[PDB]
Amino acid sequence: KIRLYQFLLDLLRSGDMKDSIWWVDKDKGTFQFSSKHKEALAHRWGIQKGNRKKMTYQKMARALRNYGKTGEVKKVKKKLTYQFSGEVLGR
DNA sequence: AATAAGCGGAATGGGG
DNA sequence: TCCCCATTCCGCTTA
Repeated sequence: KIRLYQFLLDLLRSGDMKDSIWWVDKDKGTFQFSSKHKEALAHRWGIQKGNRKKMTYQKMARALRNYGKTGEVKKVKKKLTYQFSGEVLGR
């Protein structure tokens, strides 16, 4: 099954939910969620995963925080903004 | 206060 | 057995 970070990178590459997520500095791998439209993207993640409950942005961000130690995605000190690792972007 | 983002410990669930 | 990769629940903190 797809991993969360790859789901997000795939969306940014396809442009399919441009009102929910976007690059801030694509060369650096920084991206940002929409305050008003992030829940539709969270819903899509949960449905893709076949999870029992409806996915929320809060639960999705709880999973995102677990990448901080291994490095795939780190939180940036800007509202709703994160950064992929060079390894993730190169692969 | 109302609203929202940010945090993470802990329990629970996936699929090996 | 026991790690993978989350999901779900809950309470607190910061803006």
